[PDB]
Amino acid sequence: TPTKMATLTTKQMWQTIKDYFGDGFVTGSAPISYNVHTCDMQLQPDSGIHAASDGIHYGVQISEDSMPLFSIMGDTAAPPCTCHRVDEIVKHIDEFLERAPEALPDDGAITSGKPCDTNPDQVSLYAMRDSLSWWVHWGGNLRPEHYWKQIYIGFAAIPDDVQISPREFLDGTYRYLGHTWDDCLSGLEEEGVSPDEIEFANMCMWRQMLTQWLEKADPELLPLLKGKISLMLQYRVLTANTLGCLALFMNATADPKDGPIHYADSSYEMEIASVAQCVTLDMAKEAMGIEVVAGDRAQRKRELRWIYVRCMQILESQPHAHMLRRYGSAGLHYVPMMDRYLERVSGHTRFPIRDGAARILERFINRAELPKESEDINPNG
Amino acid sequence: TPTKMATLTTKQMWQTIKDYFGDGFVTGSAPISYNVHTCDMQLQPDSGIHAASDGIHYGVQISEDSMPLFSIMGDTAAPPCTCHRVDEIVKHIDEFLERAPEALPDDGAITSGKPCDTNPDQVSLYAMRDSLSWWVHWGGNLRPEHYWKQIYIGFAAIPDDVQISPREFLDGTYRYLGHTWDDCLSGLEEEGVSPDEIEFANMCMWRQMLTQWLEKADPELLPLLKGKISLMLQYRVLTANTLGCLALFMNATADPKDGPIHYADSSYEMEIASVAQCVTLDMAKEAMGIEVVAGDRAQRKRELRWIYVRCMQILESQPHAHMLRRYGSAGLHYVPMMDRYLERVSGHTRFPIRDGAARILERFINRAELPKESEDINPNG
Ligand SMILES: [Zn+2]
Ligand SMILES: [Zn+2]
Repeated sequence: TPTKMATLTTKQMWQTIKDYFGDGFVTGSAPISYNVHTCDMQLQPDSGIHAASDGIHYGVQISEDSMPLFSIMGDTAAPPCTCHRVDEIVKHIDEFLERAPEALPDDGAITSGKPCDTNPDQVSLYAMRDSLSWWVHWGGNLRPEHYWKQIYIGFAAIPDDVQISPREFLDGTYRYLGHTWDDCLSGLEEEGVSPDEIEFANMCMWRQMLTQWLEKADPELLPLLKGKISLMLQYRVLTANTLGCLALFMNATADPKDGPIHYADSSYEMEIASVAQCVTLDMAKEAMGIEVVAGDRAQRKRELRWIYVRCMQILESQPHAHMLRRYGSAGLHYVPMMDRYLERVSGHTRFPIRDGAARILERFINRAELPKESEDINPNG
Repeated sequence: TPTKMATLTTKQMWQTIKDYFGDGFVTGSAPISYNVHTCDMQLQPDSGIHAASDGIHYGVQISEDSMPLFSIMGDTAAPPCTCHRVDEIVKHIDEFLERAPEALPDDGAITSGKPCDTNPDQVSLYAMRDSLSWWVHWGGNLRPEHYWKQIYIGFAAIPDDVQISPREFLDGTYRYLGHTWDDCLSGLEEEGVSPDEIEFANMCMWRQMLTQWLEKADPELLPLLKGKISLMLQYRVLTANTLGCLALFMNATADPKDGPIHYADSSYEMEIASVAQCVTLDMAKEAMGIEVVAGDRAQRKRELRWIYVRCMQILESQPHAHMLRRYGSAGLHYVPMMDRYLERVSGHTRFPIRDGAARILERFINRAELPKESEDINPNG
């Protein structure tokens, strides 16, 4: 077989994830392909009678009717549905990709929103601090056999704080703390993640990189989504890649006796949990007081709480409630505790990485592949 | 049987809870009678292999070794043990009670620490807001069949914000939102709580009222406890009455098929969970930045985290992990969300009770038994 090495174009990448994910519940939605329709979720009254094994005992349980007790919360409202317009968004993106540039002017710029940041590897180190912090609040440990799943979280987090081109992400030009993306894929193989699970997580990452890049490369896209609230939420969940991170978290945390994690068999519960965590994050950040948001911000908040309570209740009865309830609601404890968000409250500064944290993070840095400008990161590690 | 109506003296109350609780793990400790020795707890390494039914999946899971990732957390340190001095504390209290006054000068004064508070029934209303807020974050609902268990939480919370004499608490002179203590006991009977469970919760409340009153009535007591850290913690857990509140929460939340909640059969897990919640509260309040604390506050914090992680790990394997893990760690999400603590951050003000919260709280007020000065509380309810 002749050795071909051409990096796919963004158009070909888009086509590839279209073919892999297929359509969601709307025809022509690929690759925006969720099967759960958030707008149709129903909330059932709680009878108060629960078995010890009931899923309500996992995660954080805050009933809808109790939310008025908390001033930072309140009442809920069903969101308007524009989800059936998804085919129009995909058609628009197909057209844009016929003449899209492979590079943007600000590629490589820091976008963390914290003026202290001047080195992109230092930003990656902070993102790695955050990635282990999320992993822990989801229920995970720091054992060495999950090293590369944690690196995956880092790759999922850094595109928000550093502008990365999908091409450079794919072809090894971009490195996260010295790691190429292929290093993560190869590492997941060394850890024993099945090839099918790796490729699902891989395609989710492709989709994240593409959708986040389109938001910056195509000036028509965000205006097109901003006015379609329910659709913007679908899109934001893809740019957050909570689904890909969840798949690998489940692989690390699931009962060994249980079979491998297949999205084909568990898409419903995984999608519900991925949406719940995104909504919880936005809930918690707003409540604490730290543009994609459109229209009346007060109404958008009532919609998030509507979605949150229904996502969480549905997760009560799902086969993996024992992981997905906590994944869905973890923002309620990780946002108040994590430096990432406390730094923003404190005038968007940077907390020092003390020696204990630095020693934890040291092994995640491939110092041999860093640029000379970054050889001195994590010095106390 | 001749009708006798004399209110017990504080000495007789003390004797009664001594006879009821008996000794803890130290001889002569009654009624400071915990059987678990916090100082002896051991932390086991996590193998990372867990069944779906493992208790680690309940509550919030933050491993000890991950805590350095969070600037507001850090490392841990084992506390020094003075628990075997408990007999000296009880002996001292026995002597003080031989000539103790039945009334203190500031009895009836507001002690909430929020200058806005001028009416003790309004303070009780705010405490009721908080009581339902704690109940919800523990996992409970607002269903009417748990009304009087929630009133119990209110009685457990108000002694911190209003100075109450044990005599007036007992004999019906003190009313919480128009409810006497006997009204709560009778209400718990109407709700179907077994007599033995009610009397356990009752004795826990007696013990809370006595121990909190002794701290103010006996100027020698706090100096005696302050220097015995591990003992002060035992005492503070009794003044918080997390054990009594837990017993009734479990009654409301437990599997119906399971038997009644008997402290005689479940004291170990209940004590561990009661300690964990108190330690979590203090952890979370300090981390957020809101005197019993003695010596080097930095060291005391390392001790709290030591106790927290060991309490939580032990709860993984207990029969009621499916309730007690969340009870133990709930402070990690209820402290950031509850008005009680947000008010203190905001210059110890009072957030308005909006119409939604007021409508929730209305049924907990017995307006027929309020003093005329308080007839206008919760007007929007
Ligand atoms: Zn919709
Ligand atoms: Zn001890």
